[PDB]
Amino acid sequence: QTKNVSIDTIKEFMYQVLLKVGSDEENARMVRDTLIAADLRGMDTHGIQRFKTVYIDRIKKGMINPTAKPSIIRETSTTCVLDGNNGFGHVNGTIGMKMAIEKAKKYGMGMVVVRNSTHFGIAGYYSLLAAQEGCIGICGTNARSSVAATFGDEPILGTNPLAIGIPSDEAFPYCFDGATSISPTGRFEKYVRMGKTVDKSWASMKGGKPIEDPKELLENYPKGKAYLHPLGGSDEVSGSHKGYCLSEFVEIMSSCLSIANFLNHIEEEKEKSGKFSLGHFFIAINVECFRDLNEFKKNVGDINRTLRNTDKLPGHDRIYTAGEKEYETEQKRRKFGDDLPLVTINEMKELSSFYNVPLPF
Amino acid sequence: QTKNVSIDTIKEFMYQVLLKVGSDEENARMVRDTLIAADLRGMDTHGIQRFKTVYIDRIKKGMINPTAKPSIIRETSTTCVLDGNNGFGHVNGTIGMKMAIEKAKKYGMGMVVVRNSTHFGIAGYYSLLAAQEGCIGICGTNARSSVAATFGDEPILGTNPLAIGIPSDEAFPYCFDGATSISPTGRFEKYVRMGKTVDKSWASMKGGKPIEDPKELLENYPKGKAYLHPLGGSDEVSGSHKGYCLSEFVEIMSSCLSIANFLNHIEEEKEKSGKFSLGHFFIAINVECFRDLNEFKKNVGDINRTLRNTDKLPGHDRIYTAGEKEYETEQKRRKFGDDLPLVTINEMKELSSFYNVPLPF
Ligand SMILES: NC(=O)c1ccc[n+]([C@@H]2O[C@H](COP(=O)([O-])OP(=O)(O)OC[C@H]3O[C@@H](n4cnc5c(N)ncnc54)[C@H](O)[C@@H]3O)[C@@H](O)[C@H]2O)c1
Ligand SMILES: NC(=O)c1ccc[n+]([C@@H]2O[C@H](COP(=O)([O-])OP(=O)(O)OC[C@H]3O[C@@H](n4cnc5c(N)ncnc54)[C@H](O)[C@@H]3O)[C@@H](O)[C@H]2O)c1
Repeated sequence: QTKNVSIDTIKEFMYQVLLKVGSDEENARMVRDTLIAADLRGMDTHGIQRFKTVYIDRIKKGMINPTAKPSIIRETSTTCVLDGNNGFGHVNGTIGMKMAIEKAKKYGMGMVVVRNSTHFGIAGYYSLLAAQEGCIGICGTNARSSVAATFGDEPILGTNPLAIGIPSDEAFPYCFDGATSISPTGRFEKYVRMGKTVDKSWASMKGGKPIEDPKELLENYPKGKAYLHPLGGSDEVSGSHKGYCLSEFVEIMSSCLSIANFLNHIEEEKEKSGKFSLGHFFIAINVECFRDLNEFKKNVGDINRTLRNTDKLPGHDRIYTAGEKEYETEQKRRKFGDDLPLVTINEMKELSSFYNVPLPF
Repeated sequence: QTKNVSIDTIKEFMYQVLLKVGSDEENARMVRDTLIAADLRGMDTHGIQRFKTVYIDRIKKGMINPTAKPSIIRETSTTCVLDGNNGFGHVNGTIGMKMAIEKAKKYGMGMVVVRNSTHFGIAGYYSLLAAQEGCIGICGTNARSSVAATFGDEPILGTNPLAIGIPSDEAFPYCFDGATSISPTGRFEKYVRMGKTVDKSWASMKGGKPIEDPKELLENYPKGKAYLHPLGGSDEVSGSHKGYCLSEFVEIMSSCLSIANFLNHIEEEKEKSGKFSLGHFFIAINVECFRDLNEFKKNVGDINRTLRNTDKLPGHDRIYTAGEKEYETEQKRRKFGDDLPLVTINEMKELSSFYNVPLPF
């Protein structure tokens, strides 16, 4: 069962509750923008449906500093290292990428890395910021161990998403946004909620036995007794080594340049300090340094249009490109609202009650 | 059957034959270095075993200009566009990346893109150049249509490799280097030669029927009647959409910034002009702008060491990291030589005969 709430309601509510729990006002705006962006785009695991447990409960457990802003550790013409000061990933991310964009506009390219940060929601959000300014945007984050290396029998790597935003001449930019593992953990939380079984390729119990029940992974992976597979699965034959290497790429970019916790150290240091401390990276490339922007947008569109025009495999109506599915969901939800599960509705009611933030139900 | 030839013999021979067919001397050096690099690293599809048909025969058919050098079209502080002037990809690539490195050293980051170029051998080579200079190196190329989009029944995308080179405190750098499709076409040429069947996930006949016989793909994909799958296979469930999006990423980076042929236009324009005209991109990120180099090398090593130390799945002795397999092959071949198929030996003899380039057999 599900209840329809408008985007505006969800937007405003998130921002009021973040103020009530003592966020800096601009911080509340940055965080709710990237949270609602997840709901607008159909990443239902990364906005309101996770507002209470992943953000509010964590501010309550002192795991996030809601008034914190990043600090410049080392800055050059085209680069920067930021200490996240245990703030919102969305705060560090928004500032970091805006900063990378600013540097790209002045010099051609920009890269900003972050240490000592927290969960930053959808990777795609920061890449979208870059595409709106006529830059190619590449970004990612590490996360707590959930994914096994190739030939591994133990969670060691985060789901380590990579997002790539590229200006387009269409109504939406190209935007790849996804984990370097086949599945993220949030899809498992989702599949438990609606009581579906998961695909066999996504995860395995210790010893390599495939998982069909989403609960098995979620409970055992923090125990080091279950794990997710990289893109490419578990055999080199299907391409396992590639997703695994790409996962590591993300990890190194996220931790090695900023000196952030990596791999098993994320969870281990949370057991000591109470806080998940993570890294992020943000790259911006100024298109107009290479070619006219509209001429470039046209070329990207031409690639997309060509791709969608190729022969479709029987059984399938259409071919998509990166970010197409998200645009159509965004158009749908913008006008008709978002169908939220009952648990989320009840979480919202509870927050409304606690912080005296009015709700229309 | 196979005949052992030393790396030095292969190295020198390649360079003499390239001089004999009228290459600029420095060009012969750049090309043979990146060709032998393929043989040193165990990419047996991209060095001497392909010397005759992919390079020499093509210079003979006017498809490569062997004295050509790239031309600067548009240059900024951190960026550049090059016209490859129909030269060797290895020439354009080496110059392009060296140029991106040079800019990274001065400003923090560098990006050079190339249009109107040719086959550039192993992507990993250019990334290795960056890692040797203490930069993160990211690079790629587009190629003729061989790969189907997700839900597609037709080859449209190249195998579009992506290589990432990262400085390490180990004896070899981290180096991911591979196609964005599960398999490249060269692995198919290889499997025909030694008469093995290919995995079921790699390719399909028109209509989606898996291919077991490597010959079926090789003959039908240029006809538009067979195709390779992206990393992730053909179903979204296994992650198809990801490899597919990554493939497109490579394509856009390779063609849209430099104005190179893209997708179906590569083959189509070769049918008109006689020449495969391609794009490439090369990114270099100066580590020391962020963190001490050795401290960074140490962190990368720590990631690798942690990864290799995790529990190994029963049936498997060890876990590898990007570029490990290549280093061990390189160490082996450096001292004991390279076991070349009889066809390659015979190709070499023929070139020796034609161009009066001495061989020890
Ligand atoms: N913050 C974190 O630590 C973290 C960790 C993991 C994932 N995430 C987020 O979770 C979200 C979902 O990630 P996911 O791994 O489940 O991705 P996914 O499998 O849902 O794939 C999403 C991407 O693939 C594209 N796509 C989907 N189908 C396609 C098709 N048929 N053709 C072409 N493109 C197609 C979409 O446009 C989008 O770019 C992402 O927004 C990601 O940033 C965050
Ligand atoms: N020039 C072109 O147009 C073109 C096109 C396609 C491919 N290529 C080249 O072909 C070569 C082979 O490509 P491929 O797609 O067959 O790659 P592949 O499947 O052989 O994988 C190679 C990469 O994966 C790593 N690897 C392998 N096993 C691993 C493991 N168990 N754990 C961790 N890492 C592991 C290697 O270190 C290497 O980085 C590459 O050098 C590529 O550049 C070139």
